Amino acid sequence: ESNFGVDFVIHYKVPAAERDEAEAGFVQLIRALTTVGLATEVRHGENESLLVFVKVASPDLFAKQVYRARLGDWLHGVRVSAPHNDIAQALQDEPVVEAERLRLIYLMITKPHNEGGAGVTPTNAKWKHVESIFPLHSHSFNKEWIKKWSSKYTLEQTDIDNIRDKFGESVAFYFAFLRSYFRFLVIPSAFGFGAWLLLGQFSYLYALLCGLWSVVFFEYWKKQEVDLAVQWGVRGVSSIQQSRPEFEWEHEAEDPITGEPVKVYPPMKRVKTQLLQIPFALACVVALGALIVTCNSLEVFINEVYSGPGKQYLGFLPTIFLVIGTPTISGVLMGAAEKLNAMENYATVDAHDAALIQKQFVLNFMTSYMALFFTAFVYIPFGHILHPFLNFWRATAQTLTFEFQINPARISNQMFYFTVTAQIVNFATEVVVPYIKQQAFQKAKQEDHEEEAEFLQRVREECTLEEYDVSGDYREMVMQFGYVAMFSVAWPLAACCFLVNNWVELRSDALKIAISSRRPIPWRTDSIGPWLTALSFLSWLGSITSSAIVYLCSNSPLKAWGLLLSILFAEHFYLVVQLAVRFVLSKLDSPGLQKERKERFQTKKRLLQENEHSEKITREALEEEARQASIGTPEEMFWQRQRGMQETIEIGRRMIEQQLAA
Amino acid sequence: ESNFGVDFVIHYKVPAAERDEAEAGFVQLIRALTTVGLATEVRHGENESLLVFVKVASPDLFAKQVYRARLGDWLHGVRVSAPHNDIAQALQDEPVVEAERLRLIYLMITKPHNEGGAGVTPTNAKWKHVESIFPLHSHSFNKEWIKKWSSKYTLEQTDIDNIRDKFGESVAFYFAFLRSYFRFLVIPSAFGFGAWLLLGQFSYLYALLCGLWSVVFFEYWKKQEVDLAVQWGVRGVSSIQQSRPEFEWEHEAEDPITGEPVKVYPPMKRVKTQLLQIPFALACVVALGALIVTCNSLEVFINEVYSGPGKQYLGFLPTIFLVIGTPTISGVLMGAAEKLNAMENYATVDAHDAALIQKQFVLNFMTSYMALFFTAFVYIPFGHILHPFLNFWRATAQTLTFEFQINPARISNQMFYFTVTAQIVNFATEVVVPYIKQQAFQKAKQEDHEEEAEFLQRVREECTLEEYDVSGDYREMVMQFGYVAMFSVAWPLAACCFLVNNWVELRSDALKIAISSRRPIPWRTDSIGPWLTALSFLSWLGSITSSAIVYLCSNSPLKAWGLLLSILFAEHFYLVVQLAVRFVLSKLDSPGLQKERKERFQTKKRLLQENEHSEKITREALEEEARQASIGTPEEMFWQRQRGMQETIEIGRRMIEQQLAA
Ligand SMILES: [Ca+2]
Ligand SMILES: [Ca+2]
Ligand SMILES: [Ca+2]
Ligand SMILES: [Ca+2]
Repeated sequence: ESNFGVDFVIHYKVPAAERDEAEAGFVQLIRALTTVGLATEVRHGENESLLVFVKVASPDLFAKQVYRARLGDWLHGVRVSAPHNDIAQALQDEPVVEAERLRLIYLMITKPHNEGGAGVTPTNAKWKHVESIFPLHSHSFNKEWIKKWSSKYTLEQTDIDNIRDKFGESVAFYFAFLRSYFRFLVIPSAFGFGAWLLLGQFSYLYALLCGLWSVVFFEYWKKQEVDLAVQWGVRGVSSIQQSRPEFEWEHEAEDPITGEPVKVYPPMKRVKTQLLQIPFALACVVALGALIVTCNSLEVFINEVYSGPGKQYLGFLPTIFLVIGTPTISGVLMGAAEKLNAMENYATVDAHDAALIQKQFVLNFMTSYMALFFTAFVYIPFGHILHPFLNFWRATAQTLTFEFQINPARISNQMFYFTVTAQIVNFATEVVVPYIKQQAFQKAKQEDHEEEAEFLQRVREECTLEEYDVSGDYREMVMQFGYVAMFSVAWPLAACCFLVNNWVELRSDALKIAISSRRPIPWRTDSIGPWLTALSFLSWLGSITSSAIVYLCSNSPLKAWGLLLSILFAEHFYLVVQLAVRFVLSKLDSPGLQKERKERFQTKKRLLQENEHSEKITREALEEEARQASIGTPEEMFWQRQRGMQETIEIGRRMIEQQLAA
Repeated sequence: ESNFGVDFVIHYKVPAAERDEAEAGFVQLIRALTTVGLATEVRHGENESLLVFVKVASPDLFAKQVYRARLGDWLHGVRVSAPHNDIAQALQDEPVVEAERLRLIYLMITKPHNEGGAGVTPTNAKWKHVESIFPLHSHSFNKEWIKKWSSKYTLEQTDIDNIRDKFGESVAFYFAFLRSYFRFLVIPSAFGFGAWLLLGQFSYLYALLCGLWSVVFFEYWKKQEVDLAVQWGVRGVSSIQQSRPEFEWEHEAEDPITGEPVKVYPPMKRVKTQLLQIPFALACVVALGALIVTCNSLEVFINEVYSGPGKQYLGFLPTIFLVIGTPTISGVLMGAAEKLNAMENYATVDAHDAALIQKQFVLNFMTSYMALFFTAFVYIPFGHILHPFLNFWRATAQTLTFEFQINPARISNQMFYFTVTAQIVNFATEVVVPYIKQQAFQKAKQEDHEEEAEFLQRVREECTLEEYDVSGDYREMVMQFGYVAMFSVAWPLAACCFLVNNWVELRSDALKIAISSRRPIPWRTDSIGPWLTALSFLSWLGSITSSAIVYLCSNSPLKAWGLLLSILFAEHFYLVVQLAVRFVLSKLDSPGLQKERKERFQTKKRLLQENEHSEKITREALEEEARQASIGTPEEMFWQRQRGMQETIEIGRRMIEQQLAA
């Protein structure tokens, strides 16, 4: 239940074929790891692996790296005040949290020789036998965290701060976003329950309220996010960039900002592959569109038209079949997007991650909302263009076995099906399936001087677990917010159902980092990043889509000017409430920015405190008339008219007398 | 043609009734002015006035104030580097420009005793006899500037920098905005000429092009504006606030940011009068609306219907009468807005100016565009609601003297009339009328030891001139941009005509500061301020209004869905080109921000430069096992397994041998 002081573990898989080359790479690697000053020790692993364990040897060397990294943060404006010296007073002023500690150790093992560490990064360099580097878990803290999170009804800020301290700013920002999104989701849950009973099906007022809620949630999250970035000391990390190791470059250009000159990739090749990404997206659009029109037409055919052979559940099967088939096609599309993003060089890790989020968001947008879009904007207004598909299915079924009545309430059943079906299969695939797969591997598996067998056992089991990426849970929550933003007017209870899911999701991902995945390398982030852009786009499209859906599915016939007027009125109401909420949150005066600028002014004011009259006037005028006497003349005689101030007083008084006389 | 070294002039009008009280105020004032260290001298003026002239006595005291003010700028992040000391090396590094010199002198005469100067501000304090404080002109530089600006075809950057150096950042920002607006107005001038001959009347493509041009001009001006704010060293002055002297307060609260505590006004009274401002605006709306429907209905009646008694020019007179009557009603409305803004306390001068710009922009918006709005959106689509006004005018004219045929080409004549009529009456009222009024006063008017009569003559004539406010010329140019943004599709040549006007306006205001007004007190500004907000709002409304006008006045009948679709398509095209232009200007990498962050990093890197391995690992592990030997035990024995790195090397090699054997 306790680690042995291991800061980091390196796997170093050794293949049997490339044996002695891996031996040479291993000894060169451990020479690099003793060069950087980390105490290292080698242990056996499964499948010809040498799990090496690295910790800080000298706490003075570790505090030296701490001071250097804090200085590098302060040079780029991240830290408000400079660390003074390694007199141990720096650690006494601001203590090193475990997230910062493991981040600086990973920077010592990862950064190249110019920065101050060894480069062991496997993909670019000769260290191909290095499989992965990871920090261990603390099972006592893990059990205490999962018990305290399952016991609590809501989560305090100190739980998010503990998640920060032990897991990094990215995981902390995710759990803070989930907490704030749950506590803001409690509002349209209640109003959707109060608009499903009291108000009619497809109410306009719920659409306008959902637009208002989406705006105020997005802007309040942005304000809370910059407040948290002030509080954790991580504000401004988006400006400093981290170079990517997998970057390949042609030549090297001059230093733009700093002193050292950087490498460059000619961007025309990047624009070439970035225009290559577009036919892939169009092919995904037409493939998913053909699949969804095939499945939806077959579902409509066997449900409404073909009520002969085959029962009702035979009719209900293929849409459920599509929903279960959706993870695999989503997985191969995400793998294709990842390979295409790895195909293009991005010099910074931030631009690489942003392009990856953009591709994954486009793909998950299509595979999440294409069915509801083809239901709302195709099947309801003009389902006569899909009517020859019904004749095609009739003609195939007539040879196989030897009037449409389109209803506007099918979108409600489809939205309810997507909601409960997606959350059930998501909870199944998220936590249940990997846990029972780990139990199956434990049953499949069922020296070291008998002190560490229980420890090296859990280390070898932690080796096999995949690394936890927070982008997936961000993508799940952003897709859920898109559901609430643009399709909750179909099923007004769905937000309420999402509310319940969010509560267990706030524990479920808290379990998934706990026992189902290894500890992620703790990175620092300013914000959630591109998910702000995706969230704002989902809100803006949510207003238009909600009002277009409420007008069309409201249902002498539908007139075009009603649809256009409702869309324009909702979009302008969205812009108006956006300006109003931005104005109020501009006036609300969050405390962290205030305390930041106050402490900065106190620092510069300490630097400030680090740093008769008519006698002086008559003295400098005396030097002026002395310079006149040394040698133009009218201005000097003009200023020598009235040198003394009392002379000006009495001359002004007699001037007032002269103006009195005239 | 040369000043006598006078930094500033104070008028100090003395009324005959309040004589000795003004004498006591005068002597107390000159005691304050010799307390601050300024050499002062009193001269006669007209109408019982004592024009006092103040200059720097000690250049060391002046450089002391220079260093203190530069330090106060650097403490709030305005200056990138601190001024080191008054060793005269500060002036040798960065010289004091004349704008900064006169600004610091005006701060010495204006700021209260806590700041470091005397308070002589007339409105709040007992210094009611003080009329106005102003700096003098330099007639040689003024003549050289007006000759070089009339001779040039375009203006270089160095002319704007000379205007900066001698006149302050506000006047510099205005002339830079006018230059950039002229050089961007040359584009839709040419495209409007090429859309008036080639394309038809009311073309859609010109409306979309005008929207695109308005977006790219606004965003390019914002980028050029932050570049100029970097270059002049005035970036960030919008953050530091200047307290208003006319502020009246109830009590004093704590310090939010700084060390010294500030005074406060209870904001509920401010919200009370800010809700009072709204019935005034509604009354202005209904008054201007009744006036414009009366004038427009009478014009339509005497032109189209009443073609009997009275000629055609009798018919054309009342619209011209309204255009000439528009300055007086605009003047009384601006005076009412100024009195209402003076009624409300604003603690900072910036918030006071912003509220004043907001009120003046609303009023000038109504009195500028109400006629064109009632032409486009009332007279064209349904002019039958104004048809009983025609019967009312017929019934009055039938008793006075003892079928409508609405044409869509009246808006073109009205736009041409507004363009050429407004620019002609604007050039008349701007430069011609005050110059001939000054000539009339010179003919009406037609001691000091006969050295300064020509100088004190020009000083007494400069006393009578009104102070130059840049808000008026900002308002004129923003109204012109609004004309181009939302009504240029009516008359596509108008932008071209505006282009010609802008050229002479770039000299005309350059004459108006020259001979028709006194020198303004040089203030520093970060940006043009609220005119950015008014400009962006005018652009956004310009897209909608241009497309609605092109659809309605295009002209079986007008269908509502066509109007709504055209409005929605143009507004979405506006948002799309807004995102695209913001993306390109985010990628364009302006040089000034780069050089700023580079020089800041070089400063902090100079502060940075102000500030074996396995032996250390084995030494700290030796201390660790010594701490073990002094006295838990499994981790210590684990790390004492393989202390030496070469031991780990050979143990790893035999581990590879063991994995080879199994
Ligand atoms: Ca789940
Ligand atoms: Ca998740
Ligand atoms: Ca003019
Ligand atoms: Ca002007």
